Amino acid sequence: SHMDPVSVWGNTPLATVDPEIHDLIEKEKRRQCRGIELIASENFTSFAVIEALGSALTNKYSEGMPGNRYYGGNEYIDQIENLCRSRALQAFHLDAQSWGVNVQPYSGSPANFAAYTAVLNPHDRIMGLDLPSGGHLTHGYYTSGGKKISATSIYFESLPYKVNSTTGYIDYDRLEEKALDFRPKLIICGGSAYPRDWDYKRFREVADKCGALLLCDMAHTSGLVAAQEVNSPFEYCDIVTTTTHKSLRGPRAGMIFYRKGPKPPENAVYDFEDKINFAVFPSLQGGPHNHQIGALAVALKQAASPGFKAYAKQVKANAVALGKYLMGKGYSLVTGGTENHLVLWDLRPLGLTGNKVEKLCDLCNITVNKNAVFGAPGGVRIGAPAMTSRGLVEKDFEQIGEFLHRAVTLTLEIQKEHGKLLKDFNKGLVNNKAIEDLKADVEKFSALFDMPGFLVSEMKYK
Amino acid sequence: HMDPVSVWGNTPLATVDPEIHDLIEKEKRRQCRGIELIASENFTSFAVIEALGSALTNKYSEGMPGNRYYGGNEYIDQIENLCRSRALQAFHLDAQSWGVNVQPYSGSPANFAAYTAVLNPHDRIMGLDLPSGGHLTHGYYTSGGKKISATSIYFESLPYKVNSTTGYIDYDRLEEKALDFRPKLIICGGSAYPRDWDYKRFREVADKCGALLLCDMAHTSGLVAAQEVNSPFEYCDIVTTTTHKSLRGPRAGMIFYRKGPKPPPENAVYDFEDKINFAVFPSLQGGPHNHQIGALAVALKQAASPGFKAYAKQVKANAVALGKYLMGKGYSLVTGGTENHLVLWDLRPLGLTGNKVEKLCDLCNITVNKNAVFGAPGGVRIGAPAMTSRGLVEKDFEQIGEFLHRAVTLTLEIQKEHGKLLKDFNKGLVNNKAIEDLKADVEKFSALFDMPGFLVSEMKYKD
Amino acid sequence: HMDPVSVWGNTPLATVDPEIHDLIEKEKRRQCRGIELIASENFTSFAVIEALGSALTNKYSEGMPGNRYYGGNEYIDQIENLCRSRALQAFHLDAQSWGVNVQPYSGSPANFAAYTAVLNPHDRIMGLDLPSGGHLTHGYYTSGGKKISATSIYFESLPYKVNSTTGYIDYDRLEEKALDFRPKLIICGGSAYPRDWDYKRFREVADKCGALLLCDMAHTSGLVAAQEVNSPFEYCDIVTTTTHKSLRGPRAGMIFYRKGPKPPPENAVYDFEDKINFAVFPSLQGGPHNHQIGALAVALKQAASPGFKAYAKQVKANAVALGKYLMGKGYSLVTGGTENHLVLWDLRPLGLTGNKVEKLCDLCNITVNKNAVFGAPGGVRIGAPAMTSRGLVEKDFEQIGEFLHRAVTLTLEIQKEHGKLLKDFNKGLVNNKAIEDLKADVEKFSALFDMPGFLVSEMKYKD
Amino acid sequence: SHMDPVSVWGNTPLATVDPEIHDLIEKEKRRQCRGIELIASENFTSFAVIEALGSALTNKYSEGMPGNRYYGGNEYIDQIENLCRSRALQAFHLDAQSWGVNVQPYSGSPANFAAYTAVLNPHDRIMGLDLPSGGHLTHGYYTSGGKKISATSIYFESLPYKVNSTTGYIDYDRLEEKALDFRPKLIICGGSAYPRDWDYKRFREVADKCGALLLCDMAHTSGLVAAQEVNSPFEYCDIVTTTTHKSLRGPRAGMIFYRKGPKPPENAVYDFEDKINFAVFPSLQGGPHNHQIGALAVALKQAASPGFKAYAKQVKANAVALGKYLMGKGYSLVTGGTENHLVLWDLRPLGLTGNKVEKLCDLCNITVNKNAVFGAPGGVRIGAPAMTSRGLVEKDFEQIGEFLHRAVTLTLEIQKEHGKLLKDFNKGLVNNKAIEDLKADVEKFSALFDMPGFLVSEMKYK
Ligand SMILES: Cc1ncc(COP(=O)(O)O)c(CNCC(=O)O)c1O
Ligand SMILES: Cc1ncc(COP(=O)(O)O)c(CNCC(=O)O)c1O
Ligand SMILES: Cc1ncc(COP(=O)(O)O)c(CNCC(=O)O)c1O
Ligand SMILES: Cc1ncc(COP(=O)(O)O)c(CNCC(=O)O)c1O
Repeated sequence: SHMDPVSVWGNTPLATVDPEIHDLIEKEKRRQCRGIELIASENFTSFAVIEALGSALTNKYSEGMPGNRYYGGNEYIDQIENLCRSRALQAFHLDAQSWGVNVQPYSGSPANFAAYTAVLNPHDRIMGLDLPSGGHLTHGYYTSGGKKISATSIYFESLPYKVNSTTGYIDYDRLEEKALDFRPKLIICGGSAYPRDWDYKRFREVADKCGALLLCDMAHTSGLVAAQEVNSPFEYCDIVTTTTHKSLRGPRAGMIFYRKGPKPPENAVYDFEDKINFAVFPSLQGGPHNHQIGALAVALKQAASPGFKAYAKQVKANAVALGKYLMGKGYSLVTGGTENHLVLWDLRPLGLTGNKVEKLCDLCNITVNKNAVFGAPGGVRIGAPAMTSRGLVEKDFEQIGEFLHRAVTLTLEIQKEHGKLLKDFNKGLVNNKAIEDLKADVEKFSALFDMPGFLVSEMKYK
Repeated sequence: HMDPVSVWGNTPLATVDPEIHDLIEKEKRRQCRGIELIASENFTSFAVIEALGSALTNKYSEGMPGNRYYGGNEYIDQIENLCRSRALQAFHLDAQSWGVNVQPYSGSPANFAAYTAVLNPHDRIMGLDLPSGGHLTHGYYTSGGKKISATSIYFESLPYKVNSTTGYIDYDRLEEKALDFRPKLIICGGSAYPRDWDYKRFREVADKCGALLLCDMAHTSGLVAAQEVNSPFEYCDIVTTTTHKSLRGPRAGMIFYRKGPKPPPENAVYDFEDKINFAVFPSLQGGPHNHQIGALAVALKQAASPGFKAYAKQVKANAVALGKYLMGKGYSLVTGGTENHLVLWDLRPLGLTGNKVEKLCDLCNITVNKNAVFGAPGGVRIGAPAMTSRGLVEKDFEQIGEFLHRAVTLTLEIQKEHGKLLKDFNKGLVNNKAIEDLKADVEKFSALFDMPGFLVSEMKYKD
Repeated sequence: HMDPVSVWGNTPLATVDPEIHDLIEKEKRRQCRGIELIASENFTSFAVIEALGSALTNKYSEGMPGNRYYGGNEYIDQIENLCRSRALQAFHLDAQSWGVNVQPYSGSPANFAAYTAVLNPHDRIMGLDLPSGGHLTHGYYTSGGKKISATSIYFESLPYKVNSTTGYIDYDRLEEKALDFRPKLIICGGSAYPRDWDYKRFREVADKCGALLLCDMAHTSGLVAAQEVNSPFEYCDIVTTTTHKSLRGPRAGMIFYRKGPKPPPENAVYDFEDKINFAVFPSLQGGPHNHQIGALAVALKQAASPGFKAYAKQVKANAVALGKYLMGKGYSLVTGGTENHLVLWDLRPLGLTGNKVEKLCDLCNITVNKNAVFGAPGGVRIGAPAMTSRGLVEKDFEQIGEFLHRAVTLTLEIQKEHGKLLKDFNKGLVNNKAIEDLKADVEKFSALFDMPGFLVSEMKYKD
Repeated sequence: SHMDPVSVWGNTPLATVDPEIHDLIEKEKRRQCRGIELIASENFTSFAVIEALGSALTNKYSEGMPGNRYYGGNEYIDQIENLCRSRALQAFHLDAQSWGVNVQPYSGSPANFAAYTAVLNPHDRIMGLDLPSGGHLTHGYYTSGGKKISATSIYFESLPYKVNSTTGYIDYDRLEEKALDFRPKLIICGGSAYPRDWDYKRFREVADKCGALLLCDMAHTSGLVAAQEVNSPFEYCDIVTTTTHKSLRGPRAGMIFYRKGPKPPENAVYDFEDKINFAVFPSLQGGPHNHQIGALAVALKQAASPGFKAYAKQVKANAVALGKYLMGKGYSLVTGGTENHLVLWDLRPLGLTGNKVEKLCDLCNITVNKNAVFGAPGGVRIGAPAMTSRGLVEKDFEQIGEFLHRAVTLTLEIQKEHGKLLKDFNKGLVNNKAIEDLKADVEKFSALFDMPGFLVSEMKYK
């Protein structure tokens, strides 16, 4: 036989090497810019971030840390990771004498589990926001039947705290009481579907009374934190973890911030740095994904610009404006508003489940996600970061609410005519002219705005 | 006021971030103007890189194709389904007997997800000892008892070793340890083992002691796909792998698992699929990195080509030719040869440590890595995949051996002139004309070959 | 030369070891010349003591009757079989529905053996909080998170509490915690709880959350045998107990477990017997203490007599009469009374701590113990079994309350005169004529009654 | 109704209160003095020990330690426990500045598990002598199938070391190699059926090379240790646990010895005392069994007498003399002799199992126990302490060997005539005149010697 020439296999563009995958990426590109993307955890990152993500940085193995690698060839990888770490501190206004950061986690879930491994022993106790109350899997999750779902609940001992059953706010009194009975070694704040800000000072007061470490998972609001538009968890938390692909508008990666230097009121100093770095490598991960680190460095510089602070301001205002429109139609929002990037829409007063609204919205190129509410999820979660990154403002998000209003009206019209069971409901989705009209208006409205990451003019499917 | 989308979102990297753009360009030159001999490294294709840097990074798709948590996944599902079916085809697996999860972020997440699926916390694991060629994720604790690897933190690990004299895996001591220790899981595969694995013997040991058998084929997965080494799928219950080494894809992981009827209690069937998929999500990971999955799908298509089988053949032949050249100069290789992509070079007969040779080689743009040998590591590990991907053949790898020979000769001259201690050795690296002469010859030799992934002609830093 | 058997082996203790003989004689006088109010203490019979000190201590008999590891157990087997059948008869249990293991060395080994039988390491357990009246073996960790009890070291425990105002068990907060925490095992029973237990409600909570239900009836086992309190066998899967408290036997433990068909998946039967017996031996214990088993068999026969049911009735009536007397003086009892063998005396309304009252009472040969109350413990626990075994009735226990009243009065006089701090309090104990006067009145009152276990007439230290 | 008077229920002798149990104790008393007791773990303790064991000390609750109890009334209990501890140190020639002891363990298995809990965390690694090689359950045991039997193997991670497959001695080279692969936190020496002395110095050399603590379980030879007739484990071990009812000839209890004071070649001191005491109480046990502690104090004083050192010398000589007689008949002993209180008799060369010899011996009032040998146990374990306590010397133990020789001859005669299967073998035990003749000669021989603990003249069944 004969080996392929480098020019054939190694330099030929994707559109020629693999038409199938190229065609599917092009279809996904159109889907992203011809619908309304309301997944609260999604964003549209920049072309610059994407160019660093798709680069020769993927070829380099660089196990270890800058200045203490396991092998050579890391002269420029070290500068990239050092730039990424220093830019990570600048984006969140942290002094390098009081804070450090590890930028090697592959994603948010590796970042959280590495933080747990660093400061906790197996079976140590952890408290996190309950999933039906707005928490995340990695904060601990086991079912009513006792089945341990999350790895946090498998390798550690978790116990959730809940929001108030009626107001929807975090019950800080019941949080403190459970923390005193349970005595966790680590308390986690932050969540995935909580529509209000966090009282980190009260969390610090509870952690000090029970003797726990305080960690904040700011994955969802990290972009708002960098722009100083929400409460800063660094004022009170020992460790802060985050994703970088949500409101921060970067690549899919994770970071772990940790305190260093003198402790607040012997002459004790913090002992997190070595534990956190060792937990990431050599304990849990292998070689870093340097293409993610380089792309993250780009995203962190953009997050420090004045234009980004205006983006975070706009995300909050769009979420509020959208929430005001929905409540003006009589709809119920958890806590009756929002202070961040998302709204949590209670659908139980309409006799609807999140599944039905999400399915019909998806048929209209409106991507939301069903989400549990306090108490077959009875709500949908709606986020503003992604569509705001396309340039939408308050008036545009009121139009989104109008589309959502039309979609729920069609959901109720279908349910009233065919039935409450899924098999009955599905009958109304086949050959529905009103759905096809709603999708047409979404598509035309979505095409009105720009799209970052790629050029619509160069798209395959226009 | 918000920035216009065209300004922040569509502007090329070279304008948005000159600092990072310049550093990527410098790393591009380093990759194509030196000799890359890290056995775990490769140079992937531009096609893989174009899929890696694409709008697929924007999509959240928690769950599995056909079983997602939310919508918008019409095209993501087809990409992951294509990736899974191409993974089975690339390794010649029947879909009724094998399944695969392609969501692991990397190789270490892939191994820990497999452990979580089939093991309870503190269950016992046996893996190849690190000084014998093993990997961290197979278990590692220090002399003091400090648990380094997460495998040794959340599970109970015990290593097995190569034969103290031959350097081959001691299958007799493996079986003896397996019966004393009674592991629930035995791991085969390694990072610096220069021979093939007897998976049939591992199955005999696993059946005698009652353990599951997992193979971590990360390093030789490309050779396995091309059927140039023994296939672990013939005997192992689970096969994990990276996709960025000899497979020449993006940085990702996969978990292969058996399906269907068991081989001779009743008509029992395998029970791995649901446990493995659940362990990846929702247990350990969050949303998959769909840009990795799409790039992996491209890599798996390329791995099924006739050109890739010829590449795997060439990697093996280059490793032999390099090893044959080194032994002709009197140097010592562990097991006295190789049957895969790498050679393990024993430096103790020369009175050298792996640290010194690696440091001087790096000053000449020759990237190797110090590596423990059976027993301050006394060896260096050298791999053929990366330079073979640039088009080098046997004669070119014999010149690489000449460069290595020159480097070790300079290392001994420094040690004889300044001393055996590292601080003494460093004195010989300051303003060394012979090192700078070797660096110049490496650069000129490296510039002779093509480079996948990007165009050398469009590089920022020329010559 | 070896000593003759008659010299070392047959000589009485009074000659072999005068030092220890003298100390036992002094302890004999202390036991019958003071007021013993430790709720967990009793005075067992001479018959029990004769079996306890017998040649049964010489026999090794690892295993179970009819399933031993070696021979010579013809008579040991009959003794253990008698002990087991008498254990079921004493608590009115059908042998087809209940079994019992009588080999635990004490109560704490009995509880930990039950945990080992039905739980895996780190499984979750709920037990009565120590400040609410619980016991160490039900789980205990400090404010700092330090795991004190072995139950909290090898398992994951979480306490439930009494109502903050009434002092009764908060069954609503119990169920709420059981659903959040999801324990595999819920423990009922306690050491200082002055009311009866609603085992039916515990069964409803255990069934709703999916837990096993165990009762530790150590303190009230004598009252249970005489059917003077609620029976935990009606609702619990497992019942553990000591045998030296209200049961008035030797220091040993037992584990009762359900057998036979389950109450309404299929025709399921209980699976406790083999797990519990295996947990005791060979898992946790070695050879049983057959002298304890023989003495226990004697105690269980005595516990089945009509005289024992009258003793249990009297213990309850004495506790009420003592508590009624204390409340007539204005003192505060937790839950304002009792339904069992003890009273829990709240001293915080008097501005006193349990430590001070216990110290002054001990100087007067009145043995109580400081005990936490809901919330430097602010209470003392007082029990009726021991003094009731000496023949005291209600009028005699009202005199005991008068002694306690005098003791607390002296405690307050010292605190008012010297101070609230412990170092201040100690100043009032030096050469206190009122304390010495109270001690004299306790001695004269204590000498009025008989004493089981030994003959007061043959004591070494008379008067 | 009416309560029983104290004189009736509380002062009446056992023979009247419970004739059934009294009759069974009397039958057990005769069985003990009219047969040959060769269970290596059994002894006959003194009447003085028994009088302290059966005393009013059983009525006292005394949770805690002397000088730091939880409640009052402990003036005399404290003196008894303090006497017991100081006598424990004297019996083993320990300086109180270098060694402490806790005398509260209920038995040997509680003593070992309390020591493990004190110095180890759950799932820490332990190495102990394999059961087929002469080890004990509490040192760790899991089956070939992987079933975890011992609580040591359930709550900790155990791995056994073995004797040499041919010589029967401990393989110290393979011990060191396994310790270096496995890296235990605790190494246990001592065993239940090992017929030779221990090289504690080599055990210390292995423990120091791998970084482990060294514990000796001297339960079986504790009497020989007190009399300084075998190697002392205190010279090299960090912790020493023991029972008190075997060769020490005391009550059924346990003790934990631990090092204190300056360490051997900073100015570090030992940290065992607080950990060991806390593990016993409040961690694992409740109130001490003060009747056991008082009886133990008596036994420890007797163990310090010159008569006891002569007893330990005689136990060793009786075991050797018995072993010499058996080997003179062609029988096989593990390691071909003994250096302590027992012999391990290999029955496989005779085509016999331990079950058959033990069953036939038991029918002749000869109590041995089947015991695994290196490799359906193929051996029997025979001990000298109990019969030596009755005054038997070398000539008497050669008569025991003659009885054992006759018993095995009858076992082979039965097996040759009826078969190797248990059902075949049992046929030869029914109405066997030779067995009844052997039992008659054992009974007459056993009646020739005295019996401690009780007066044969006062027995019920003579
Ligand atoms: C055999 C093996 N398995 C798993 C991994 C982990 O892969 P990730 O870095 O993607 O987590 C490695 C990395 N081996 C790196 C080397 O030999 O240089 C490996 O060699
Ligand atoms: C608060 C939080 N933390 C961690 C993660 C995990 O991130 P990765 O998927 O990169 O592992 C998520 C994902 N949240 C997904 C969602 O809300 O839709 C999250 O919401
Ligand atoms: C060495 C050793 N250690 C501890 C124990 C346990 O002692 P207790 O039974 O008191 O728990 C034994 C019992 N050995 C019993 C035998 O060899 O027959 C033992 O032999
Ligand atoms: C309810 C309960 N359970 C178990 C135990 C332990 O029993 P042992 O001491 O035999 O291990 C106790 C001791 N309670 C002691 C007291 O209340 O004073 C107890 O009160």
